[PDB]
Amino acid sequence: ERGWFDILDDWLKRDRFVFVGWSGILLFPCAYLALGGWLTGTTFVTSWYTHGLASSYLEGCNFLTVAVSTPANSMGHSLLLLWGPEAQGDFTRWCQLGGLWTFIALHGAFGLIGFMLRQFEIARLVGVRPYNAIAFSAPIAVFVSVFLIYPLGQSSWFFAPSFGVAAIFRFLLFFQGFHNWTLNPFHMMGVAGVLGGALLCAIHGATVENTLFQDGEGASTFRAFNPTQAEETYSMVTANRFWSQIFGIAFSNKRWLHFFMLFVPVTGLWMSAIGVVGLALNLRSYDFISQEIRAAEDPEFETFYTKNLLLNEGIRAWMAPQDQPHENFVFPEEVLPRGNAL
Amino acid sequence: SYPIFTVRWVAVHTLAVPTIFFLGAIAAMQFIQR
Amino acid sequence: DGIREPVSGSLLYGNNIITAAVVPSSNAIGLHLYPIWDAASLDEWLYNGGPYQLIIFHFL
Amino acid sequence: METITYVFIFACIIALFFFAIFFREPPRIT
Amino acid sequence: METITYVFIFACIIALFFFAIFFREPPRIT
Amino acid sequence: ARRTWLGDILRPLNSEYGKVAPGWGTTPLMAVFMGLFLVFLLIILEIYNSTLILDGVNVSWKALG
Amino acid sequence: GTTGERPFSDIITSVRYWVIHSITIPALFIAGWLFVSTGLAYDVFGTPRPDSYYAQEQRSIPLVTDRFEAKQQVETFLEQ
Amino acid sequence: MEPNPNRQPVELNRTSLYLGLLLILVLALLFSSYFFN
Amino acid sequence: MEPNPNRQPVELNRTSLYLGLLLILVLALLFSSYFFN
Amino acid sequence: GLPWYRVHTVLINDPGRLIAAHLMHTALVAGWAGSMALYELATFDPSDPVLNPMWRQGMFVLPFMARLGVTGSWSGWSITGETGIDPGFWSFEGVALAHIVLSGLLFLAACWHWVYWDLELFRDPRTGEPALDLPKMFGIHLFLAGLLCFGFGAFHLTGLFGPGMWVSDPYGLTGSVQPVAPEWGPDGFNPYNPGGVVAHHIAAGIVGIIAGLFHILVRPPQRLYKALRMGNIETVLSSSIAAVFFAAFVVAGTMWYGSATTPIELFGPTRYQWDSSYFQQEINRRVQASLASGATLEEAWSAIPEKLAFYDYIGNNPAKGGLFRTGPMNKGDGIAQAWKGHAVFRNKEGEELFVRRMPAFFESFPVILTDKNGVVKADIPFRRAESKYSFEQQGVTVSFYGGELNGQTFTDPPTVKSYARKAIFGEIFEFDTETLNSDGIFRTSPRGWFTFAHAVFALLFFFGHIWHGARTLFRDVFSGIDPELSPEQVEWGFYQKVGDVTTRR
Amino acid sequence: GGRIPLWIVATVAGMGVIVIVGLFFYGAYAGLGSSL
Amino acid sequence: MEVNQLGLIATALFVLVPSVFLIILYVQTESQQK
Amino acid sequence: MEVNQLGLIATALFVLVPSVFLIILYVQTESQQK
Amino acid sequence: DWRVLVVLLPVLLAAGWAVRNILPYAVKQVQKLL
Amino acid sequence: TITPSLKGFFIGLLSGAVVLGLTFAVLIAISQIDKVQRSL
Ligand code: CLA
Ligand code: CLA
Ligand code: CLA
Ligand SMILES: CC1=C(/C=C/C(C)=C/C=C/C(C)=C/C=C/C=C(C)/C=C/C=C(C)/C=C/C2=C(C)C[C@@H](O)CC2(C)C)C(C)(C)CCC1
Ligand SMILES: CC1=C(/C=C/C(C)=C/C=C/C(C)=C/C=C/C=C(C)/C=C/C=C(C)/C=C/C2=C(C)CCCC2(C)C)C(C)(C)CCC1
Ligand SMILES: CC1=C(/C=C/C(C)=C/C=C/C(C)=C/C=C/C=C(C)/C=C/C=C(C)/C=C/C2=C(C)CCCC2(C)C)C(C)(C)CCC1
Ligand SMILES: CCCCCCCCCCCCO[C@@H]1O[C@H](CO)[C@@H](O[C@H]2O[C@H](CO)[C@@H](O)[C@H](O)[C@H]2O)[C@H](O)[C@H]1O
Ligand SMILES: CCCCCCCS[C@@H]1O[C@H](CO)[C@@H](O)[C@H](O)[C@H]1O
Ligand SMILES: CCCCCCCS[C@@H]1O[C@H](CO)[C@@H](O)[C@H](O)[C@H]1O
Ligand SMILES: CCCCCCCS[C@@H]1O[C@H](CO)[C@@H](O)[C@H](O)[C@H]1O
Ligand SMILES: [Ca+2]
Ligand SMILES: [Ca+2]
Ligand SMILES: [Fe+2]
Ligand SMILES: [Mg+2]
Repeated sequence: ERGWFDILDDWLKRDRFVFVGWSGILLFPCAYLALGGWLTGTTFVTSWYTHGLASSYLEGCNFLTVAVSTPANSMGHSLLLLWGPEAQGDFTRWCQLGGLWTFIALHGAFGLIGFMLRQFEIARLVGVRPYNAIAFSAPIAVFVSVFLIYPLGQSSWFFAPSFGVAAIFRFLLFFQGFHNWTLNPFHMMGVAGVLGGALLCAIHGATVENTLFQDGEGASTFRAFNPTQAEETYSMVTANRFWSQIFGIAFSNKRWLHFFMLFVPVTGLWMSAIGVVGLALNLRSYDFISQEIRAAEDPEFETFYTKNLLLNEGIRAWMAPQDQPHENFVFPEEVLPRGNAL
Repeated sequence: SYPIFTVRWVAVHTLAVPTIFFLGAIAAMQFIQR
Repeated sequence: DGIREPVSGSLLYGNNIITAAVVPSSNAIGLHLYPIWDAASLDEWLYNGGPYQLIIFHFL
Repeated sequence: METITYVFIFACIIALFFFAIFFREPPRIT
Repeated sequence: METITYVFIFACIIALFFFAIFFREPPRIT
Repeated sequence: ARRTWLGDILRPLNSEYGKVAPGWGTTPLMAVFMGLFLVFLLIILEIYNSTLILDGVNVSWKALG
Repeated sequence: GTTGERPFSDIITSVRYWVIHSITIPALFIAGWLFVSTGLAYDVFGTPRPDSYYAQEQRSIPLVTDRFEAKQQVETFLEQ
Repeated sequence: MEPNPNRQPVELNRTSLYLGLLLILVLALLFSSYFFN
Repeated sequence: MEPNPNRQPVELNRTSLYLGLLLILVLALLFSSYFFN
Repeated sequence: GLPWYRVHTVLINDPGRLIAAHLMHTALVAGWAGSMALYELATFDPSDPVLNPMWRQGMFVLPFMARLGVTGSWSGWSITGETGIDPGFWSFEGVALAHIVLSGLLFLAACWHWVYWDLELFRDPRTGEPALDLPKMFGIHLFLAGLLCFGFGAFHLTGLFGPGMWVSDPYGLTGSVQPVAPEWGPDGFNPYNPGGVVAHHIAAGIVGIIAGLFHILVRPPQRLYKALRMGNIETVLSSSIAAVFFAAFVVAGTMWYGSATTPIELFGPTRYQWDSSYFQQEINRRVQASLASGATLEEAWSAIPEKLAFYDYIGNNPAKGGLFRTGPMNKGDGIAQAWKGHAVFRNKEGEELFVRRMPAFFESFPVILTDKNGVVKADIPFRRAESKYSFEQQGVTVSFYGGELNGQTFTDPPTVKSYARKAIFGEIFEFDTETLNSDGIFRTSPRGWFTFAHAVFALLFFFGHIWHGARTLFRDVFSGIDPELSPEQVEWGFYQKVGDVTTRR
Repeated sequence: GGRIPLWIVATVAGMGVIVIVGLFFYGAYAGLGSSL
Repeated sequence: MEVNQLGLIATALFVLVPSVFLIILYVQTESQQK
Repeated sequence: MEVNQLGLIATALFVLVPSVFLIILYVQTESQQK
Repeated sequence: DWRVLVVLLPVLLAAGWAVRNILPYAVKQVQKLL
Repeated sequence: TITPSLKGFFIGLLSGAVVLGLTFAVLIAISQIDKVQRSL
């Protein structure tokens, strides 16, 4: 009937400036700690003992080069809990060991669960279908595959992305040199979904804004709209004829159009996630075997595919000693691959 | 007429209070020399 | 790259859809305009990456 | 064989463009 | 691969027998 | 609909569609078991992860065999 | 409509808001300043001071190599 | 366009489907050995 | 036998045919290089 | 009509045809298992479990039969290399045959349930509408699952009435099917203790029997029945999909890290055994003990089993493959024939030098040789004009101990360099590259392919869970929102509690 | 209360942002992180 | 056995192309108004 | 080029099987009573 | 540690000052909720 | 016996229970003090 659970439900679902909900009990602490952990680490915390890197404002980094970096490779996939066997409750040591990385990754994962639960919860209270939550499954698939599954397949959390601007750029280039990730058709489908999604965003926004009905006298046309109005604010019929004559095809069904705007980027991100799950195992699209057989036997045969592998080989040889310090690589000058002069 | 301490008030200060503290810390850092 | 090191771009010359390309005109040409009628032959025009210039200028 | 296959798929896509444009379902106002 | 092909075609034929008999158009007097 | 010998035997097992116990019923007992199960999963995870390390429990191939 | 809280424009244009926050905002800023200027931030988080990344003679990075005695390993690296 | 009056529906009944699939599958069973050679 | 009342007709309109064939053909144009390897 | 992606929704209100479709799916899966086993038996070479075991040959279902005690063929061989064994009916072939016959019987049952869909059993006796009492069905099925789980553990895994399970030594040298007693202490939760697998099935089975009886006898609380929509079969689909992606992540994890249920003689070694030089350490331990016992270097290395050396080779590392490098590992480096022996490199001063091994991350890797302290002493240069460490300048030689090349020394620099290039892969083997026209490029093992498919499927089933959970909880708006949706229910200020008209201010 | 005009609050707050961000850019050229 | 490498694709298309033609015609006959 | 010999049948069926599925569904939609 | 007292003191002197300019209305908002 | 990491496990378990217990005690208390008003 009207017991403490229902009284709590009442208070959680009050219409207030920031809606809370049952999902908020998970979302707000985890989102706050993931964000607070990132700001704390990038402001004050080093990566000297895990990576041999400075990574905080305190050490002199700027917004582009600060990071919360992954733990050392010797930590393996340790949860690295503050009270765990590595830090043993020592907050300072925990920071030096990379404990803020798992802190942020794990509170971040549970925060993202909380956010998608929030999307379900609010949709149910307001009475709408939960397509926004469904679309959010693509961000979740990316986060889980890149920050959790990928390192879990590799030797340790060390090879996860570190949380920082330049750290992420390094992650991209590592994936080119070691995984040839641009060659992977699951990444290519990701690119198509992202660039196609951005294309749809731009073309739909521009089409609506340029097929508006004149619903007011102002030369600035934003005021000539009322949220409660029954009428479409732009002409689907004129938009359809325009694109039919420009491009050859056009939308004619507004419901399909808006579903497609969700489908394209959501599907692209999901495809990129599958490729990263493969790369967790080094199951790369690295080579074309027929290209390698021909090129090995025929020293005059050259394609852009063989050209890019040479670039990958330079990335690996020149970045690995400093990027993988636990390996203690010493590559004498004479073994480094390089072309003429450079 | 209006309440002063609300959920909104708490949410505002969980963000605002550390932000100002951090900005003071980062400001001090601009005068550190090696 | 104008160093007499021709890069194969076409399907029939050993490429697949992922590796094939229409290859830029030679570094020896630089920014010079290289239309078909400035070449001694189509064979020359092809070696030096003539198709790329025709394509990109008409495309733009 | 692989070149034939690649060009065949491409050719089918171009044919599809032609039908999708000139033999589309006509949009009808209702 | 050739054995698979032969056995596959044979298996499709046996399946067709099953549908041709038990899922036939019923003969109907009219 | 078609009655069969086996259908008649099974009929009571598919006859209480929609039947509920009043109110919250055994929900509190259920939550206790859910909590114990969460702790169980956390235990076996942290053992496998070497975050929880127990005497006589060497998480390796090379323990024995 | 709205959700009942006082409008922010009301709050941040009122004298009482600025009586309170002309104190609390500078006080927090100064506290953060001192957290750095006293050097306390280095010791809370274990971040090396500029003279503490390397010992004078060796030029090798004190990388953690031992998962379960890593805490004692940084401590040994720090005594140098 | 004005409708073309020469159009007609097309039919293939189930028996004809079964006869045709039998013809195709048996022809394939027969000729596949010579295709593999 | 008595008719099953749960049967429903199925539909694929022409636009969906064109979208689906485009998806299939483009996926094939994309993946075929990796199948030939 | 129904769009193409909804055709199967005609089963939602038709329990008999849903059962038929489930029978057909079950027939397809059982028929896949039988056909897959037959294909593997038609291609598997059983003549060498040392250097050509099943996991070098792309075998996927063979290790699952072996894991639970099917180890022999009607043709007389066993996967541990025995000859003249009698497996009885339950050989690999008998298992395949049983799955094919099962497939056909399930197919016939599907036809019957499709035609005779209108059984009185599927009608609610009060309303005459189609109805499944899903809460009680759960109890019945959970009770049955508990009994089977318990019996699998108590009889099969123990060998009390059944064959046991595959177990092996820590280095995967002497694996076999054995009866395994349950482990009832804390080490039963060690993933590498097989006795914990036995204890799990006994204890979880008993719990399943008890919970099943609870779920047969006690109705769901009204509050839970309404909240989870227990009258809607799609709620079961949603939570079943969740449980299945959980299980799929677990089996992906235990396949990749290794456990008592993913043994290395069946699925191949793990990447972590290469990362940690697990086999190299044991090899070195054994050689040092032989030497400390007075053995010569040749005798010490000749005492190393070829199977142990073969694990210490990166071509068996499952993290060395490619997504489109298809087939068995043998298709890459070749069919392993023999260990060449342990290569010892020395410079002209006679110092022993060690080749830096390739980490799994690297498709290619330079050749660098160090002394026992890690000081660089020789390498294969790229640019030659400033080379200081070339094998020619340093007088590098290589001598072999054990294996085919035991007692031999090579001094010709191209030959020494050739062997150094193989040493970055670990121990050096001779391969037959002709039989399969092998291309020389590394492929992953069934350990890798299993992990990939199940991690990918698990992630995709997360989407299915979200989708069907959404459809369950939002069924009333699946066709759109209420056309006369009260604008006060979504604007701010009207209701104290969001979506509750009884809290109107 | 509306005693303090919002345009003054905005102007002063914005100028404060410019000052502190300006300080951070100054710090890119002096002390730690300056490369010198 | 060293069979012709085109035998597989030849047999597959020999089966698939005419079988699909018949399936198309059958299904669209069933769907016509009765 | 030494391509995989199964690439051709893989690509052919990858195209043909789903394309045929859609054509079957389209044609029987057209033949339904209008 | 004197450095911790030094950093805390301005914050504590700020929260003490804000509670002295809000206690007339915070006790009122508390009693208003009964 | 109780190893250091099992003691750590108990510390984390108790810490999480305290956080959740305090969170719900506060939310329940607040929900009881500030109930929504409903019409008859
Ligand atoms: C409320 C949401 C929430 C969630 C989901 C998490 C989740 C997590 N936290 Mg975070 N945290 C939170 C809020 C949250 N936190 C808050 C409010 C604070 C500030 C106090 C923190 C501060 C914090 C720190 C400092 C750390 C974490 C860490 C973690 C991770 C490990 C947690 C663990 O093992 O607990 C185990 C405990 C439970 C799961 C509680 C369940 C209790 C069961 C159901 C009942 C048992 C009761 C028990 C029997 C009572 C007697 C105990 C007796 C045996 C002693 C996990 C990702 C660790 C981390 O991220 O490392 C990388 C870590 O170091 N959290
Ligand atoms: C979990 C499923 C699974 C796994 C892990 C394995 C594992 C294995 N198989 Mg088996 N097999 C399976 C199911 C599986 N199989 C099934 C269902 C069949 C019937 C088709 C077979 C029939 C089979 C044969 C005939 C053979 C194998 C072989 C093997 C071995 C080599 C695998 C290989 O080269 O893959 C290569 C994998 C890939 C190239 C990845 C394909 C990725 C697809 C194409 C992506 C599609 C993307 C999609 C179109 C995009 C949609 C986008 C849209 C949503 C917008 C390996 C041990 C070989 C072996 O060595 O036997 C001894 C062998 O000859 N398998
Ligand atoms: C136990 C697993 C399971 C079951 C029984 C269902 C059942 C259902 N689904 Mg769900 N779903 C699942 C898992 C499951 N799904 C997963 C893992 C995902 C994420 C991929 C989804 C995402 C999903 C969406 C987005 C939708 C459904 C819909 C439906 C309903 C109609 C489906 C239909 O008519 O397809 C007809 C399908 C075809 C005619 C051809 C599909 C061909 C696929 C794409 C490629 C071939 C796949 C190959 C044969 C699979 C081999 C097995 C695989 C495990 C490897 C039906 C109730 C639909 C619905 O809700 O309707 C109201 C719907 O829109 N499902
Ligand atoms: C009910 C329900 C569900 C299912 C719930 C299920 C299956 C629940 C089952 C829960 C189980 C089996 C829980 C078992 C818990 C066991 C525990 C916590 C054991 C703890 C043992 C400890 C701490 C021992 C510590 C020690 C050790 C290791 C060494 C010794 O020397 C010293 C000592 C004793 C302190 C679903 C699937 C989630 C659906 C929704 C509803
Ligand atoms: C970790 C941890 C934790 C937590 C903590 C926290 C929660 C924190 C927070 C913190 C925070 C919360 C912080 C904040 C900060 C902030 C900042 C630092 C900001 C800055 C900003 C700026 C600089 C700006 C910029 C800009 C932009 C962005 C755009 C516009 C323009 C400009 C340029 C202005 C605990 C204890 C639980 C436990 C242990 C661990
Ligand atoms: C009738 C009958 C019979 C017979 C039976 C039989 C003969 C059966 C068979 C069966 C079979 C023989 C089956 C098979 C099946 C199969 C399957 C079901 C498959 C599937 C597959 C799939 C699904 C795949 C997929 C994929 C691909 C293709 C690519 C890659 C990726 C993936 C994996 C996704 C007998 C005498 C008993 C008597 C009684 C009656
Ligand atoms: C790789 C394999 C490729 C094989 C390709 C085979 C293509 C086969 C094309 C079949 C053509 C069928 O063409 C189809 O005919 C039917 C009648 O039969 C027409 O149907 C028309 O007549 C029927 C009469 O019953 C009406 O119900 C329907 O409303 C009307 O439109 C369809 O409008 C037309 O689309
Ligand atoms: C927080 C987890 C959700 C647990 C829900 C269990 C509700 S418990 C519920 O509480 C009521 C209090 O008046 C009692 O009347 C009722 O008998 C009791 O079962
Ligand atoms: C469908 C064909 C059935 C053929 C039956 C041959 C039975 S053979 C029989 O099978 C037992 C299985 O455990 C063995 O233990 C036993 O030694 C063996 O002789
Ligand atoms: C100059 C060549 C020296 C002779 C021995 C070379 C290293 S060993 C050599 O490696 C090959 C792969 O490269 C294997 O296929 C082959 O079985 C093996 O003999
Ligand atoms: Ca100085
Ligand atoms: Ca060859
Ligand atoms: Fe729109
Ligand atoms: Mg500076």
